[PDB]
This record gives sequence, C-alpha cells and structure tokens, in this order.
Amino acid sequence: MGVMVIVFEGDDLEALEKALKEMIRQARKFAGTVTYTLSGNRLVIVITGVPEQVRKELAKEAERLKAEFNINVQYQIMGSGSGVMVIVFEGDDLEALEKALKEMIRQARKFAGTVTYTLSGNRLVIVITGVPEQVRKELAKEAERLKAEFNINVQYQIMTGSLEHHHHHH
Repeated sequence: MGVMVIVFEGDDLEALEKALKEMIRQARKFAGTVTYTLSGNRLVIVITGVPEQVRKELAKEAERLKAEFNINVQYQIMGSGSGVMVIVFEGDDLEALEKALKEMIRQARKFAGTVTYTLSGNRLVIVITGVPEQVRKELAKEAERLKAEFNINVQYQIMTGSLEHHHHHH
C-alpha cells in the first residue's frame, strides 16, 4: 500500500475547516481512511487505504481546494511505516523564515529525507518524510537552533507507525 500526507495552512480557520470537510468527503468516497489534526493554523490530513490512481486524484483535489478556499497546501505520497515530521515556523520577518527554509532543506537532503513546504507572509510549514527517529532528532536540533537564532516560534507534529507526537515550547 501507500500513504498520503496533505497539509493545509491559512489565517482563516473557517476556510481551513471547509477544506478539511471536502477533503474528507473526497477521501472517503474512494473508501480511503482519514486521520486529521488541526492545531494553530495548520491542518494535517493523512489518508490510507487507496490505490495509486486515487492518490493522484486526491492530489488534484488538494490543488483544487487551494483555489476554492484560498489556502496554502502541500502533499506527499510515501510508504507505509515511513516516518513523517511536520515543522511549523512563525515570525514577522519573512527573510528569517526563508533562511530557516534553506537550512532545513539542507539538513533534510543530508539525511535523504523527502521535503515539501508552504510559505506565506508569516508562516512556514515544512513536511519531511522518510525520516527515522535518529534523523528526526537531528532535524529538531536544527529547528531549535533556527528558533534561537531568529526568534521565531516552532511547532512540531511527528507520525511514526502507530504514534502521533505534538510539541510546542515552554
């Protein structure tokens, strides 16, 4: 089988939740099983139980919802049992978010993690798949370094096998 991770981001919660409902409806129409979490202004949806051709259709639907609800979206198709990490950076200085993006990408590539991202005027959402525990630890170390270095908030969501882990500072 295969797994699909879709992440929506936006300043309008109502818009994000309309997108969630439609994405859920579409996924279930294909008999896919959905898992989802809305935290802050990020919406993470995981879909299992659907064949390759359907995943492509859902990719199209994800793109359609971006234009339908004016939200940012990214997605990755990966293997079952593969580790995934979602890192959210927030800040008033966009140039600081871009530096963080470049650094996180450099790190993901070093560890052969597959990365996608969405960047708005004040929020950066990075998704890295194919990353085992040891690698996620290093990526988190880099995020914390960027956090300290630029004074930007960082949130994390990790999914591994049967575990979902959420973390915010304090």
